[PDB]
Amino acid sequence: GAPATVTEQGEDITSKKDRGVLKIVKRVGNGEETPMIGDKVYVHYKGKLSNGKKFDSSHDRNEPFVFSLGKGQVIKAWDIGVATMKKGEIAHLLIKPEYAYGSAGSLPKIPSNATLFFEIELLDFKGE
Ligand SMILES: COc1ccc(CC[C@H]2OC(=O)[C@@H]3CCCCN3C(=O)[C@@H](C3CCCCC3)c3cc(OC)c(OC)c(c3)OC[C@@H](O)[C@H](O)COc3cccc2c3)cc1OC
Repeated sequence: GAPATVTEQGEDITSKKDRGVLKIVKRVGNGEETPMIGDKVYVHYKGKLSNGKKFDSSHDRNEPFVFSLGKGQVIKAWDIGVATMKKGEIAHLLIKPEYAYGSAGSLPKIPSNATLFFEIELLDFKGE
């Protein structure tokens, strides 16, 4: 399924080329612009532990998930991954623990050393 496809086909978007954040594009976005650090971004998403024991969506609230890039609002993998996305893009990300919750984990949802999978749709972004 989607997580195994990212492992086999995903691009390594990390600087260190350690396969910590792997990406595939499921839908090409519009234009060329991608968001800057400090930009307010609006997404829909679905996330899961790569073994599927826990799941989370924005579609629960039926409202965008809003966060600002580079402000420490989200796991490091989201700052890296969303920064690469165009408006309208849908991407899949597979994330190693070093770019998410690490050895500490985050009880009760996230065990130590957890690989995460996300689908993210970048709806819009705006300047601070
Ligand atoms: C700067 O570093 C951080 C900043 C913030 C956080 C808090 C967690 C933060 O969630 C995330 O960063 C990612 C990406 C954005 C969407 C939510 N994320 C999750 O990891 C999900 C996971 C995904 C796999 C399946 C289980 C849920 C998430 C993790 C949560 O805690 C660890 C969590 O509880 C807070 C959560 C949703 O709740 C969703 C919703 O019920 C809350 O109302 C809003 O949650 C967040 C809101 C903002 C940021 C994050 C969570 C952690 C950070 O580093 C460890």
